[PDB]
Amino acid sequence: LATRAIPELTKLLNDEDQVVVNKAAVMVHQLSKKEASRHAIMRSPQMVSAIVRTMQNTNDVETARCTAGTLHNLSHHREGLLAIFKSGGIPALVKMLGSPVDSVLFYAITTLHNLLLHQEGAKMAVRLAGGLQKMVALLNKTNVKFLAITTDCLQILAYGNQESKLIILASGGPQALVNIMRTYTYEKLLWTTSRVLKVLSVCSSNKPAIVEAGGMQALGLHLTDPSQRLVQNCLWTLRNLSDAATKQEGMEGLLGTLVQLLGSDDINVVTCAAGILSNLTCNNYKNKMMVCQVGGIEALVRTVLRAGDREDITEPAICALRHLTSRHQEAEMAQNAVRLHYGLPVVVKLLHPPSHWPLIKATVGLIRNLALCPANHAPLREQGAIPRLVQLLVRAHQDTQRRTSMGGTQQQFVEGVRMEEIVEGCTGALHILARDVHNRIVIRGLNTIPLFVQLLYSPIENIQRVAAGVLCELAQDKEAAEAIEAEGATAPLTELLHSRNEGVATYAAAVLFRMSED
Amino acid sequence: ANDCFKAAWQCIIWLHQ
Amino acid sequence: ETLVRPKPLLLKLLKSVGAQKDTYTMKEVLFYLGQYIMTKRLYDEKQQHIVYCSNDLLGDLFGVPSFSVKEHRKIYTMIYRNLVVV
Ligand SMILES: *CC(=O)Nc1ccc(NC(=O)C*)cc1
Repeated sequence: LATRAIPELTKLLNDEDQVVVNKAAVMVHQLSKKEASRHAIMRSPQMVSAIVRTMQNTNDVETARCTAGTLHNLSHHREGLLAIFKSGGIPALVKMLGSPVDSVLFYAITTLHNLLLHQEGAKMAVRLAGGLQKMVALLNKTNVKFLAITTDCLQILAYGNQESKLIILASGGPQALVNIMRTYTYEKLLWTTSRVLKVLSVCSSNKPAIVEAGGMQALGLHLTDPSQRLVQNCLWTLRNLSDAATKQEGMEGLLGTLVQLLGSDDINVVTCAAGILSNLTCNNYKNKMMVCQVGGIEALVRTVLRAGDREDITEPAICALRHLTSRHQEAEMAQNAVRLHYGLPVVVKLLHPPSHWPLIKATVGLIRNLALCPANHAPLREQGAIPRLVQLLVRAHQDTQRRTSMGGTQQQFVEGVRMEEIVEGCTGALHILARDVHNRIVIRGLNTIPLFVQLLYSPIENIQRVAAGVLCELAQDKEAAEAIEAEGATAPLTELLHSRNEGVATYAAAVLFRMSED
Repeated sequence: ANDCFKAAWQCIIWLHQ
Repeated sequence: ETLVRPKPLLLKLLKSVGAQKDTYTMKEVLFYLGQYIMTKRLYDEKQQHIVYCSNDLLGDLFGVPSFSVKEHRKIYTMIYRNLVVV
């Protein structure tokens, strides 16, 4: 087509008469409509260098719409973006994210959105021009599709850049991004807003502020929405963002939704569902109540059955069961429902190989909770719990007894289990199982008493608690009492009766009560 | 004549159940 | 916590030391019962870890003429048959 008028127009926008400028940009936006004349403006950096100035320095409305509208018509074409960038448009477009009119924002927030993706360098120049602050401030617009572009721009800038993740936090971010998920219904916006909340979660600086505003309770609203691209992102967020949600309510519906997700054909959902319940039941009293009231035992026991040896599923599942079976009103039922739903045999099998150690650390801790309700004393002995709990206790001692290593004794994690914890739990579990008399013949018969006595010197105050307690539960029978009184115990227990915690000044005194008396 | 009994029960009550 | 409602063949024991309620925590039952043995003098003041109850109310509730102080479980289960838990 034709150019032959751009230098004529190059100076006409710079005319000091702010009325001719309106009568000048009125055709530039119109002449930018065709693909032909569009290439002319792009090849004239003297022309675009005047449109940018007329944007950041105008009092009219049609000029601001025609200018920022022209810059949008260039964004679809490649070399029309570099001209905007080499003319210093980014500091000007970010400005108009402040002036209040809707006609320019769809033209500005889009011209930035294309500039963030299809041209490099903008992801840095926008952060320097203070773009994140003006972008979060315009999250309260009544439009929904406009927010799908605005929230997506936040995802591009805060991706893997903890400088940007901290800016959105300081400028009131999480508390506003929740009132977007909690309100609107557009899938594209909710998919992006959840996609933003996740890369804000891994940074342990936004984790409480999202919880504090009300993120969990609102993200669970859309757990039933069809599009799976939105479902797992919400689950992925909660899993990373449930670490600091242990102390608030309103989750009443959130827990009666993850339980149903345990019976889903998607393994990557159950893994991101039991891990949530494992963290959301570590300290709260009434959270454990709500799980046991939605039938959470039966549904969670079945998960381990079909999980098999996949420890990534059983590790949070056993930890979740350990929480429900301890210290709350619904205790006698939570410890009973595992039996009635045929969960006792499989739990004992997890003690045996090939189960790794962090899962076993949680399973040997589950037995001490399952053994509170005395209706589980016989089935545990029937499934071979005593001879297997002793085996794990034997190695745990015959491995931390390798104090002979380098000058100072190297203690080795890596595997994740501090081997003093398996002794702290096994001898803590046997302390409960040694109430039923038939166990006290097996525990005795397995030649274990002269081993608790050597544990009784361990400087750990949690070993003495259970070792000097499991011996008290063995001290009833004289067949085991005056036998303990030979293999030590007479002297090491003599001055456990002045250790600090009043749980060891007793027990250790309860063993001496029956022994060398009459 | 009455202390070795009292100190025994307030240890059997320790364990609850 | 834990609340149990005893059977009235037990309540006579607690109603003798000054009990007033009809249901009790296990801490209270083990308290009123320990006061009965101390008041009625049932221990053997020689070596005091033995309780006698040949022809006494405990000798009817429990069933054993002489039980030890720390036999735990039997005592725990001996008390757990004259009550009905609520
Ligand atoms: C818990 C415990 O066993 N306390 C206890 C019981 C008995 C005695 N012996 C005497 O009182 C004579 C000491 C402590």
